[PDB]
Amino acid sequence: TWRTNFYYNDVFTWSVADAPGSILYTVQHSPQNNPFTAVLSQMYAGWAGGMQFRFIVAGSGVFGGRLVAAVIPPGIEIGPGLEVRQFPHVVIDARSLEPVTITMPDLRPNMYHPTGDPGLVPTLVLSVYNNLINPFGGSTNAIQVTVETRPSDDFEFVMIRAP
Amino acid sequence: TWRTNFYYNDVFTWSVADAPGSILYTVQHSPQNNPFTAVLSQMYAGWAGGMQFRFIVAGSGVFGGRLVAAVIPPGIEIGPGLEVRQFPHVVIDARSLEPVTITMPDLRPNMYHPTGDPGLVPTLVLSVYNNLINPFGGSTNAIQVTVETRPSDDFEFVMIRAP
Repeated sequence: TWRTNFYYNDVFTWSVADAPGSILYTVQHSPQNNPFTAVLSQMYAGWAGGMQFRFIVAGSGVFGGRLVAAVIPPGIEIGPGLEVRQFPHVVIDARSLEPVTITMPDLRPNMYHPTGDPGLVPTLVLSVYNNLINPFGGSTNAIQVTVETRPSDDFEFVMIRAP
Repeated sequence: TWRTNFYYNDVFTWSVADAPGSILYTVQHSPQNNPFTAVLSQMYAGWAGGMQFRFIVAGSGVFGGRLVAAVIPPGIEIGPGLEVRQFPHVVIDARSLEPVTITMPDLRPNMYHPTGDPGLVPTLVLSVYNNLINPFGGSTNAIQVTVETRPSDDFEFVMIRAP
């Protein structure tokens, strides 16, 4: 189905100008981060469970540099000097050919979350850990990173919404 | 589920001024006529099957008059002198206490219909057959008719839509 495949959600740019600690991508955990859960969330009041995010770095396994994708607990705001490796995180190397996937989990497995006004949910943040390096000639000094998502196996919608 | 219950879709007015042959309500057969199929139709390319429409006339079983609800084949346009009883139809009496339900069926059970640009689909039309009569004093000369829908048992969505 749609819930077993990853689907394109977004894209962001990573350039040699983005210094360590810069945040290049951020998103609150929500059904709006997948195009199918975004549709279905309009007919349910509640949801629960994780969402997987898969990043493909278009650096032809050649560029140097690294991002850290980290899951930030609710009501912690993240700055640019902010350490994130204390949070559940995965490292994304510019030279990797393969996709790197991170699970944004449900941090409150105790209570269904609203599909409406979200309350207190985790945030996914992607920050520069090592500077992007274009070895040798540019003039390509920026690359793109695609973001695709799929609901985790524990993702669910509940409570039909009164229309 | 949502597909077993009728849900409010719309409302229309019937007044003593509406003469026989007036059209008081009309709608193309479509998933947009139920609030749940309207949501789900955004993630599918195709659909098929019938939709039930239930009308409750708010005439306290007292007003005189009748409407005919008729299903009009595609590409027949209906005027106000237009006979409809040759089409599948049900009669709605102003004096009825109970709801009156009509099935708008899939007239092309041979081919899934698009949820997008609809092509050629039947139309539900409600026309005055006998004038609404307020016996005795008004000053209520108009009543409302609520419209509720539910997918028929053969209703289906197919072909996940490329987002």
